[PDB]
Amino acid sequence: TLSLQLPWVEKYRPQVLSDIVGNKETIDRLQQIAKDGNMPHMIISGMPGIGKTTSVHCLAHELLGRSYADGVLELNASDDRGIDVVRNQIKHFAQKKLHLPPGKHKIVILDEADSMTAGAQQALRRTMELYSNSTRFAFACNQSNKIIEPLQSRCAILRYSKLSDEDVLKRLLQIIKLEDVKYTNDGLEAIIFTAEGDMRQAINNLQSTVAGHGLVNADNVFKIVDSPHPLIVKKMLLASNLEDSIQILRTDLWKKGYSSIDIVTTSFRVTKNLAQVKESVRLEMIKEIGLTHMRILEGVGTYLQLASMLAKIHKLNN
Amino acid sequence: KRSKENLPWVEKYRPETLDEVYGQNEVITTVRKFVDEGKLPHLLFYGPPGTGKTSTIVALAREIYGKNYSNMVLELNASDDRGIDVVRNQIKDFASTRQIFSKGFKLIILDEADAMTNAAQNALRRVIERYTKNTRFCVLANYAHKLTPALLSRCTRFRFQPLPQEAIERRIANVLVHEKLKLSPNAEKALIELSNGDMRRVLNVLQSCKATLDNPDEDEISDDVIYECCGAPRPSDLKAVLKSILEDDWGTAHYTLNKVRSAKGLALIDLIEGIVKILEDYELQNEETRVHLLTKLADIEYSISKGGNDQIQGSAVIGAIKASFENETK
Amino acid sequence: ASMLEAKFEEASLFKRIIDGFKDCVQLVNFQCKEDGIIAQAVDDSRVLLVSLEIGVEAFQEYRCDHPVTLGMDLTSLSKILRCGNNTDTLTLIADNTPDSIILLFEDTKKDRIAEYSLKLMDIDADFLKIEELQYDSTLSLPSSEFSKIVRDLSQLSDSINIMITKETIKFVADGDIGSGSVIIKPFVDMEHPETSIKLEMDQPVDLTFGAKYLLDIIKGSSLSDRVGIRLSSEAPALFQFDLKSGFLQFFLAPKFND
Amino acid sequence: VVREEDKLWTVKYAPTNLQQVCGNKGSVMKLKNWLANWENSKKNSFKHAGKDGSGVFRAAMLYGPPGIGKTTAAHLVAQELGYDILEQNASDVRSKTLLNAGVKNALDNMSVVGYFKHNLNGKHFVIIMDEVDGMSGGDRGGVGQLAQFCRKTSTPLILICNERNLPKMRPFDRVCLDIQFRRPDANSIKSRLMTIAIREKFKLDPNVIDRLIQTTRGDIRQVINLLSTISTTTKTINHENINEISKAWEKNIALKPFDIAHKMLDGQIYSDIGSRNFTLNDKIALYFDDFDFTPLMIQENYLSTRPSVLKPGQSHLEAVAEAANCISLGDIVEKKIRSSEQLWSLLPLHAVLSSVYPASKVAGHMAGRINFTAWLGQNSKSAKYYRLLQEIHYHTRLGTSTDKIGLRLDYLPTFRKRLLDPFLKQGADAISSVIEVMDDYYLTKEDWDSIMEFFVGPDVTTAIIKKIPATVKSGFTRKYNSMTHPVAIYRT
Amino acid sequence: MSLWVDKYRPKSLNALSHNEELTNFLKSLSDQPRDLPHLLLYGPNGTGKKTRCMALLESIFGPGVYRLKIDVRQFVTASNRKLELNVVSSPYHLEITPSDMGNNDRIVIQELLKEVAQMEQVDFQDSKDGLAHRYKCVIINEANSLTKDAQAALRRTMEKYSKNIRLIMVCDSMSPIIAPIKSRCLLIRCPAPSDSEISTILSDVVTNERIQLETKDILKRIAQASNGNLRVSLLMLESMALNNELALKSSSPIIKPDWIIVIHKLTRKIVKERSVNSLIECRAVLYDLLAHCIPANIILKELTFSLLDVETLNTTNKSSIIEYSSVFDERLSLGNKAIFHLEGFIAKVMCCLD
DNA sequence: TTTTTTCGGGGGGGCCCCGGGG
DNA sequence: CCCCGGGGCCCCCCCGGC
Ligand SMILES: Nc1ncnc2c1ncn2[C@@H]1O[C@H](COP(=O)(O)OP(=O)(O)OP(O)(O)=S)[C@@H](O)[C@H]1O
Ligand SMILES: Nc1ncnc2c1ncn2[C@@H]1O[C@H](COP(=O)(O)OP(=O)(O)OP(O)(O)=S)[C@@H](O)[C@H]1O
Ligand SMILES: Nc1ncnc2c1ncn2[C@@H]1O[C@H](COP(=O)(O)OP(=O)(O)OP(O)(O)=S)[C@@H](O)[C@H]1O
Ligand SMILES: Nc1nc2c(ncn2[C@@H]2O[C@H](COP(=O)(O)OP(=O)(O)O)[C@@H](O)[C@H]2O)c(=O)[nH]1
Ligand SMILES: [Mg+2]
Ligand SMILES: [Mg+2]
Ligand SMILES: [Mg+2]
Repeated sequence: TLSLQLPWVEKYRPQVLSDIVGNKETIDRLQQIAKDGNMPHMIISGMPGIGKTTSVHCLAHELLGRSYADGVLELNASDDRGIDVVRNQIKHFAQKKLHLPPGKHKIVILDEADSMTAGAQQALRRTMELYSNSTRFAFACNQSNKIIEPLQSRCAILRYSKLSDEDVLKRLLQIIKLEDVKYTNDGLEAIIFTAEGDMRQAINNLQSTVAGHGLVNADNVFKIVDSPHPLIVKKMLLASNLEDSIQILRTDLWKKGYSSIDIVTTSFRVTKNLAQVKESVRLEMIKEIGLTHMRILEGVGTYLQLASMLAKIHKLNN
Repeated sequence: KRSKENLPWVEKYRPETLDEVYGQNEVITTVRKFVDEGKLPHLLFYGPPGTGKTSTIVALAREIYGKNYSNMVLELNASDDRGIDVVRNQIKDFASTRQIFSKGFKLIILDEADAMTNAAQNALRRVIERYTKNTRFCVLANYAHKLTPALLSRCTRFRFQPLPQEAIERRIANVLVHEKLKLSPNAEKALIELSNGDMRRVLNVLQSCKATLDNPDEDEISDDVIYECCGAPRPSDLKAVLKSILEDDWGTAHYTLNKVRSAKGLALIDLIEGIVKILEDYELQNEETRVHLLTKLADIEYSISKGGNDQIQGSAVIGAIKASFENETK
Repeated sequence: ASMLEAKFEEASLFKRIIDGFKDCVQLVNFQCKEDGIIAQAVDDSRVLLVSLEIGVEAFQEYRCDHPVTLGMDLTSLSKILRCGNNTDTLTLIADNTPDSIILLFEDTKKDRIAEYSLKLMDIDADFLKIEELQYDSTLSLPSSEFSKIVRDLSQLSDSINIMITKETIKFVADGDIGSGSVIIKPFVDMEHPETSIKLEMDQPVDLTFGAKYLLDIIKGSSLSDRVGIRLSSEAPALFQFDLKSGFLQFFLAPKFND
Repeated sequence: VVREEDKLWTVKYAPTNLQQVCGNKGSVMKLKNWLANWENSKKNSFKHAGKDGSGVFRAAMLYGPPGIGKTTAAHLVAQELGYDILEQNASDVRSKTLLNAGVKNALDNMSVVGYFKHNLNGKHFVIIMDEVDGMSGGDRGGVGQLAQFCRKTSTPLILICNERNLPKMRPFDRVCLDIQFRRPDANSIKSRLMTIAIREKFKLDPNVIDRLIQTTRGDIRQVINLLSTISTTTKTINHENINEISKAWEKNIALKPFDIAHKMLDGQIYSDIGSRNFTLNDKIALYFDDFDFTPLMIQENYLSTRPSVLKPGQSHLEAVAEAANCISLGDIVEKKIRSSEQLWSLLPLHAVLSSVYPASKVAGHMAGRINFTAWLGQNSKSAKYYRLLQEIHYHTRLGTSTDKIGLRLDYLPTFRKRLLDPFLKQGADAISSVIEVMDDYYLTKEDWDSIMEFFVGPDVTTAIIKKIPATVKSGFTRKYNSMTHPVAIYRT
Repeated sequence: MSLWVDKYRPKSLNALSHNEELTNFLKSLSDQPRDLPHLLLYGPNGTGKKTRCMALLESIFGPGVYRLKIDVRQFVTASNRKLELNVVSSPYHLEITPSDMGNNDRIVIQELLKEVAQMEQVDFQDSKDGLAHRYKCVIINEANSLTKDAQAALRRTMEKYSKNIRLIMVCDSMSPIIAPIKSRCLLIRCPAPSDSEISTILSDVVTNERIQLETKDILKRIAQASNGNLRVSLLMLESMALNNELALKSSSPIIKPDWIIVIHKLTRKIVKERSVNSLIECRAVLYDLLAHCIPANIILKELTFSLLDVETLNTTNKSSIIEYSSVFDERLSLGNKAIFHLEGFIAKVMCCLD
């Protein structure tokens, strides 16, 4: 079949700021800016799939109305954003003459700005300062640290947080009512639990479950979305008896096709974020995990190495 | 490239249609359902080597486009340059342009995407998002830790399990029928045991076993043929070595290990691995025994991986097992 | 020097033919048979299809016993062809189960022989039938004017939109610095029937194409004084340059309208 | 044409006069005095230093943290004295070729715009090269060209940067008059903040201003931006929203090496409650703030603390030994990372082995001042001496039978007794004999001097050589220079 | 004049005066040099390995092997980094020390040696048998310092072009040599000379140089202090003669190197004071030693053996010291920053002593 | 209160030289 | 026959985890 069904993440992409769930204070501030005007230079940072690009695009659209095509310059990682681009194309756009309503300005949307080089960011400083009377800059990124401090000083920082389960449930129920999707409470709970606050992941998983099995229940959802292996690793590391940990390693991870490198990296991350355990014990476990990781990187990616790592961790925890 | 019979069995038996992919019924059924109703999302296939990821995606491409799929899909792998410039130009042009031949959607297959740099993966995000209406992406991977979270968020994940026993048996039966070969039940059991869920290993070992027979038309492949061609220890050898280590004195154990190894020129690594597999089923009273066994045997394996003195390593294995089991008494 | 022997009386014609599409594709399969040589290639981005045909009237002599497929890298072939003078005949030579192709430049007046060998490559490409389509609009215009228009519009944007309407052909480009639009109308001059612009329209069309691909395509203007453009909605655009015996065709897919 | 209500406050309330700039009054006055006396120094060829000592520098270098007002101060001082400004920034191309083409021709050229506009100094150029820190590159980046121009220029030159303590700024070590801009005090900025709040018609508590200034870390521009964004919706900045505003606008600033070392070696963060507040992830991120120097600082400063995390029965020395062992393991991991395999995925592990774990084993209160790593200079010195040893060894290859290490450990102590001791004992009469030895091994006077520096401990030759009478050394030099000598490596 | 260690160096196999069995074996090797395999001479430093290699070359080819010249070769890395290599060459053999290029030594193996290996000899160098010599000898000094990648590159170069070149490698120890290289070479042990042989050589030098000697016991003491190192013994004899106006007395003390004295002082300080401040001063001393081209491994070995010679320490302390020395010598082998490992070793020793 | 090693990738400055126009 | 535009190498400089 040569036909394609439009993904719901695109079919139901919010078109106004009112349709964005979560981060109520930030969305309210953006709505106030849009209604009033005089948008300042801004940087929006957050985790994947929470509504940063959506928020920026909605703000630009509602601010510029019919002048969106002429007054918005969008550049992302898929485009060229080198020093030459910043020095010529962005500067030309900033210097461009364009009559706008009394309190509107041209907008440069640098999406995924954390991937820009230091030279381009340095070049942007004087362009931002000189033409602030007609152009304003909006950055969207996952890691705000990558933005050089001089740019951060000129921008307003609007940090986004993970969406709560309530907002995810609300959006999922809205989409279900729109699409007439048969569902059960356990299915939605499983979808939300596996999404981990990522709206895009939740919507994609729901659509995949509906396409593959129709009924959105726990069984079908788990048949589509696998159990997060980080939780399996956390269970493995916190097991009381070494036999239980070895059984988990052999049955839930090794026989499921997970590579040793993935297992060791996940173990390192989970041990790092294991606040329940004392810091010194975590440091010892991290040392052992690093030894095993180096051994695996040298090419000995066997199950015996992982079993030995588990045994050493068990000895440490005793 | 004269005929298909001049190819290695791994390539000669590559599945051509989804119906020939075995051991992945869940994934195959789900993807076939997606394709039938035109509801194909962006796909990620994560799995260990030789499970059928590339075969499955190529078969899906054939199912969608037909015999001329090669000119209707954009396939890139680790052997090709997939830098940020390639993503910006070639992938972007393919994703934003109509098909030359047909009027259907466009498929991009990034095989071995875990070898792609972070910059290219980041550049792919907006390409994937912007052209979803007419383009789909398929990513294939063995190591998920090399994939950026942004890319993972945009794809629906399917895990290719290690091939179950039954799929391997059925594929072996097909190969035996095609090649006019006889396989004994014990030989099949040993082949499946040594495969570890990888079809390529099964096919290579079977081809070697066929080459090892004097008269393949009537001669049958037995477990002895498998062990000889693969040069692997027999279960009896492992059991005898373990019994000598656990029940005899140092001199007798050393002599038994040396004699067993020299009888067929076995490798110490294979003996260590087989003994570890055997010991994994033992019911041990004290956990310290298992801890010491695992740690010392892992150390010996790591040392062997870098070379060293074989005799000292074998004596180390014997001593480690003896010392570890000394703790079971009390 | 037994199976395939094809002599170009002028060695520059083959060089021009190769140069017409060497920047579009790299690996090309040449199929040589009794009635001449054919070739089909697809760009790496799979957006452009190049189809070359040369009949036996284009050779001083031509002999092929059985069909032969020669896989070549166009960069190496262009390098070899650049080593021949314009006053030398060029013979292509190939044998049974060939691993190489021999290019022999002969200058009888100076009695100069220059023989080169190019190793063949194994290309798994099956000639895909370019099924004929009843195009909505078909026009023909001098190649030089089309090249000039394409080059001028490529300076403004990376996409060029062609609109065919009753008695009008429009090329439009929109970019960061500005926009441009060139409008032409069918015009016939009996005094000089080489500057004429001919159009036959059945349904108006509007299609956008990448500027880089058009820039690559216009490089075939050195082969013919005229270019024929066939456009139809829901089908690739065909750009044809006619040779003495054969032709060079470019099938370019339009950009998705979204 | 542009309505004043559509302008950013940072533009609306920009300092229009030198007396309107808050803070760094001393640096502004120093710059004013230096630029006002540039002509006087020029008449003296920049030789006679003045009362302030700013008479030997023909170019000023203003540096400080972001947002203090360096650019505005430089521009205003330029205009007040009547000069014409030729300003460049990272938005322009400033490579070797472009620098040699555009700005090189203006360092001694009259200003046509200055001529047409018309003070006695309005026809001259004050070149202001802003954002020099952004001039990415080495020799071709133009940084070296600007350093050279700071040595040769007929008109005043001003360079503005942020991080002067950067390797790329080394060529400017001593070429310019340094001028520091520091985080302005809260009192200086409070008046302007109150004025802006009054004009913008929103409630601002005077006390809250101090917390706001602390949040921005002395960044006036960021303070005004925060004020604008807060007043957008919340016009009542009371004491019930101080925490929320401060936490929403807390700039993420990468700590500097000394600050990283001080924070990592503090014992509070390694306590139960401190660890709960400052987690292990936070410590790893602190390492990642500067992963090239953090391990070096930890190694330098892990023996100069009073621990507060010692275990019952553990002494300071045992904790130090454990930290040293983990530092060695981290060094091995670092070698693994920077190899042909490029195993950068082990970077987090290194963070734990090189910095976090050893610091946690000796964390406490600093028993002094955080010192910069001494390993870099020692490594450079070792490389220099190894190059000298290689040169000496390959000069003496034809006569000796040994490797360079064998030459250092065995031959040189005996060479000393034939090269230096006879001078100390016989005096001038030891000249010829010494040269004879120098001839048998193809030794040059430079080789003699280099050899005389390798010795350590009780055989250091510094004072001994310095004590030789000048006549003996002069005779040695003259006799060496007045004769032909053999050559070993006669490259052609 | 030239130092007595260099002036009296033997120039032929028949001129050797110690380890007669090794001389006979080398003469057997040189009897039919046409099929001579690649050689790897391993032994303690300062024993006469290079002298014996040169003597063997002279026996195979002739005295002309001692006419040595020095040339300079250029190399370019992937980053267009220009590197200089000093090559000691003879009409019959070449000498190279690839460790001088550090991690770039591979290049020397990949380009220089290969270039010599691919080039067939076309010089009519008539030999004793009457037929011209066929292969060109290449000596690799400090072969134990080669990186593993360079050693790997050496393998097929040795195997393929054996007819054109033959390799002679010299090493203090074979532990850093990879197994494939040892498999490809004929291993030759070079034992250190006995005390009697060292005394005989020293007495010969004394009588040749007309040095006043009170008794022959001074030569025995020098040989004992040299610990079997002949170069060290000869240089020490020359230094003592210079310090005593070419008149050695029975009470003349043994002269020790400056770095040895510094290491002994450090050992005494470590044994006396065991604290963090002492550790900081020890770090300063270690930095001073390392800055002046004292290898880290030499420092570790000397420190360990000096500590083991202390008379106050008991058996447990010495056992702990040697265990820590082994561990940290491995760490140095696998590390980059030597000061880190040396400081760790000193801290562990300080903890153990308390 | 100052300043190091390696591949591979990516970026950015600098020519070089073929082609095409006048 | 000579000058100018713009493709292609060549060289050097900086990053690298979550
Ligand atoms: N707050 C949200 N409300 C409604 N839909 C959302 C929201 N966030 C994400 N989505 C949905 O998921 C899709 C993707 O959202 P995005 O705005 O692209 O997330 P993102 O923050 O830009 O992810 P990254 O950082 O670029 S990987 C949207 O089209 C929406 O359909
Ligand atoms: N499910 C399968 N069914 C039948 N044969 C299989 C199957 N999986 C692998 N094989 C066989 O092994 C060969 C390789 O299969 P692939 O599809 O290439 O596995 P793969 O997972 O893509 O390998 P990687 O990830 O590149 S290491 C096929 O040609 C088949 O002959
Ligand atoms: N001392 C100051 N007094 C008053 N306003 C200041 C001061 N410093 C900065 N500002 C405000 O912030 C805006 C920018 O000041 P700048 O002169 O650009 O500081 P800067 O130190 O040069 O910033 P960098 O180093 O280029 S990031 C001014 O227009 C003022 O509105
Ligand atoms: N008289 C005499 N001196 C020797 C002999 N072998 C070595 N030597 C001396 O010992 C010095 C050092 O020997 P060397 O070849 O450098 O030892 P290596 O470091 O192991 O290569 C040489 O300069 C010789 O003078 C020998 O056989 N007889
Ligand atoms: Mg986004
Ligand atoms: Mg595959
Ligand atoms: Mg500034």
